[PDB]
Amino acid sequence: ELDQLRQEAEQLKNQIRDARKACADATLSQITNNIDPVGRIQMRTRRTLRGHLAKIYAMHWGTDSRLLVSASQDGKLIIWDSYTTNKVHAIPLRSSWVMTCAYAPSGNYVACGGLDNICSIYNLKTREGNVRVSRELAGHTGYLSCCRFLDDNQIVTSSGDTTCALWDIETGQQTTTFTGHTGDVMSLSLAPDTRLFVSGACDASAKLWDVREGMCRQTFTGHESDINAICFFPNGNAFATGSDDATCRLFDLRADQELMTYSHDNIICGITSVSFSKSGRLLLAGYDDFNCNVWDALKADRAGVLAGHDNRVSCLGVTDDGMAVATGSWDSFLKIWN
Amino acid sequence: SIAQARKLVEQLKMEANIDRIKVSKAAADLMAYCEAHAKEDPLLTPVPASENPFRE
Amino acid sequence: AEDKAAVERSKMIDRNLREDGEKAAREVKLLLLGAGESGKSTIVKQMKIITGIVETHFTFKDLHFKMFDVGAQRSERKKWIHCFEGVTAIIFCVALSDYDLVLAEDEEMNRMHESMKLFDSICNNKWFTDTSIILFLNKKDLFEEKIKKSPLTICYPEYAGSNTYEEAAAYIQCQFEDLNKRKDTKEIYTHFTCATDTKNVQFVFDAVTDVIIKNNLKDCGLF
Amino acid sequence: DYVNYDIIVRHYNYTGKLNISIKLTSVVFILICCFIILENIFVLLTIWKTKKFHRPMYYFIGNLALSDLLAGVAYTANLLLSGATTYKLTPAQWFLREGSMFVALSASVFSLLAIAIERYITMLKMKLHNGSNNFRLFLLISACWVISLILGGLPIMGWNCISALSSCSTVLPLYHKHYILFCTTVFTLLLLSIVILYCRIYSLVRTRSRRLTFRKSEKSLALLKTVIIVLSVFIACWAPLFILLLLDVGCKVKTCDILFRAEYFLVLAVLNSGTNPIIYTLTNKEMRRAFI
Ligand SMILES: CCCCCCCCCCCCC/C=C/[C@@H](O)[C@@H](N)COP(=O)(O)O
Ligand SMILES: *[C@@H]1O[C@H](CO)[C@@H](O)[C@H](O)[C@H]1NC(C)=O
Repeated sequence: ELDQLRQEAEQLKNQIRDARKACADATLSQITNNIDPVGRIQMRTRRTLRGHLAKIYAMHWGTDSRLLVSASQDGKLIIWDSYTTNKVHAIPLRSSWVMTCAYAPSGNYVACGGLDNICSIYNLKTREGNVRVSRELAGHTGYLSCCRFLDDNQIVTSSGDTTCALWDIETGQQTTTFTGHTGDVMSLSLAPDTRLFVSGACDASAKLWDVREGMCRQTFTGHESDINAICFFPNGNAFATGSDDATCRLFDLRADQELMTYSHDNIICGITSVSFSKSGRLLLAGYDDFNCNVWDALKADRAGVLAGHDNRVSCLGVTDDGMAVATGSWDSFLKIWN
Repeated sequence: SIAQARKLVEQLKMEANIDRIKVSKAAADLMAYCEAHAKEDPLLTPVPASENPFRE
Repeated sequence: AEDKAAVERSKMIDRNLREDGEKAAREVKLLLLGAGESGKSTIVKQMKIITGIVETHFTFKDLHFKMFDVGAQRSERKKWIHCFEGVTAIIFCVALSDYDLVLAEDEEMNRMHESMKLFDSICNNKWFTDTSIILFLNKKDLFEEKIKKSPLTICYPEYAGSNTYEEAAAYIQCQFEDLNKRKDTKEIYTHFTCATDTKNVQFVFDAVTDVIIKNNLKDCGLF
Repeated sequence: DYVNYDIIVRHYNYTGKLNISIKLTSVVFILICCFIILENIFVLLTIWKTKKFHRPMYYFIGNLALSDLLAGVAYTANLLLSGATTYKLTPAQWFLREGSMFVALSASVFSLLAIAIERYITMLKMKLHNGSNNFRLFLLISACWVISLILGGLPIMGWNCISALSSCSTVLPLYHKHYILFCTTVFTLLLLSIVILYCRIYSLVRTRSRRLTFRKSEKSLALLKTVIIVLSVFIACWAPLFILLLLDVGCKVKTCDILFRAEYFLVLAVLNSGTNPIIYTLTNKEMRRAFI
């Protein structure tokens, strides 16, 4: 009976709820009550990258902590050199409607995508030639929301068709498909080990996926709207989610339960980006109110503001060495902060 | 319908039987990790101006 | 030694970027929207004589147009609609012959009402407050023939008027234009399309010219 | 010479204005000038406090506002330092006092011309987006202020009635009648320029609109109303003083009595300087919202 097999699901929901509350021994705010606070984090604009003539929708750092790539709606993918500020490359995308950007760990390839439902991979180290398109991955039914390399041959992508996919750049075929989300997947984040990854969707939940097996290990709820951004904690045992309900939440994998909520009454707009600092003690979150707030991950108190943009901060990233923060916005500028 | 309900209940039963940990232990672990790496975070500890590539 | 070459290459890239930008700033941008079985394909086919998102370029009377059709996006629209903030106009297509047809719901959902709901959502959207809408009412001959057999009361039960083509057509136009709450910032240009018109490109051209004049007067402060 | 207290007395005696502290009408005019000053301060405060207003067109509007502010300040000073203070002044101080007024009013008129030129260029091009062509924005404002300074400070560096006493103006006894003729000609050219420019703007809009075919004017009538308001409020408020100066160049000393009551025409011109912000901020429909 369909009626009987629907009733059962509520029983397992109740069982999970109870098995989780049984683990609620003390809130993170208590175990972390006596640690000294961080103090005000004052950061200033070191650089200002100019050259985009439209909104900037994504950015990603390279593993070298010096080169970053940015994607704008003017149909340009620009590879900068943040130190000297000079444009190393400018790639004329075929589809101007890009909303994703990635930089391979090896520094050889860059990926992008968007409303074209395709993930384009451009090769940067081609013998005595200009940057040419290396590959085009086309198996998604919705727009491409996020993509991240695993190595020079594998890439994970999230789409608005409520599905994620692990690809094979050599053959261009979907190696694995991750299903289970009920809404559009808006962001994804790889773990340091590259064995698991979490995804946040518009169904107001996040899911942890196993890359090699393809199953959903755990599901996390609590947000009251779409989850726009998701980032991993440096040690790989927790993550953070920013939503349209003007709130961030910290989840722990081996607890299966929300730990902390970063919110404030004066903040009512949505969150567009979240990232951690190299130590994981700071949580930088970009907002639609044109600002980027620096939360203290272990406590709740806010500890900084990065106000430098005339339009909303759409993308936010931190270098692998933790030396600088990059912030893009709809005003067509990028800023580096120290 | 029926297959979708079966898939949902199977996923929920797979998510139920998981070895969980008390939130106190997880909080202690996060605190320990952040405390061990506090000296390697330029954003946390502004580095000397001579060693910062973006000021030089 | 290698820094000078780097700055040279960066200056060259900036030059190319400026050229490309000032060339792209001379193109009209149109966002094509409509219900399922509207005359989208007909409109794009008759305007081209001059798996994602389809882009159609064309030139008419020394003016270049880029029209973007995004009907193949079954995802939630509120997550990517803002990508089109700044287009020159929105071309919205509505099928008149849908006034007597039901949707896949097949219980109480009238297809014309679904199209009307979509138009109401798009017109009053927070991103499109100053952007004008070119409305194309398609299937006008099929409507003309159908409105002789089944009265228009099947849609808009609060309707009382002649059962002839001109009256009902004007009535539906007014209904679609009464949904415009932002009646002070944007306009709604309407035009009854057929399978064979030969003059829809002209209408889009004139509407865009009017929008350009209005934007210029707003730039000077003269309006 | 330029340090003789007797030159001013001799000229005022010759033109029939010799009279031997703040009178009935001075206070009301002073408060009107203060009102003008604060009005134009508001326009600059709002133009500079809003990121959307950082295009070249609000720079021209702000330039006009600055000119109107300077005109108000100059008129306050000229009204305080006139009257019984005229005989406590040196001819150099007298020349500075009058040149301040000439420079401020000329600057305001040239700012109106600059706004008209920018509007005419924007409509004629009729491009999809208007870029900030900064070269024109700095090459017009500089021309306005430079021409104003050269024209207003010309009598002090010669070209005055000191040597030849017959060529005196009744309204400004130490000025040359030919200088007043020169300034009136410049004003006439600027007025014709502004009228022609706005008429061509209206003609362009109407002609381009009439070629469009729609199913269901109103936008081209509002343009006519705004153009009519602008040109009427300019000509009406500047025509009395222009006619006064022409009459003042026309007749010989002591013949024309009306010339002695010239402080009404001047206050009307400064009233135009004060009315400009109302017209260039009421008909915008976007500065109204930014005000609050
Ligand atoms: C574009 C060119 C525009 C040209 C501008 C024309 C300027 C016209 C200003 C003419 C009047 C200047 C100020 C003179 C005022 C006198 O009436 C009193 N100061 C005399 O007062 P007394 O000392 O006798 O009491
Ligand atoms: C003014 O000039 C007239 C005619 O030259 C002269 O008779 C009269 O005495 C003069 N008055 C003064 C104060 O100089």
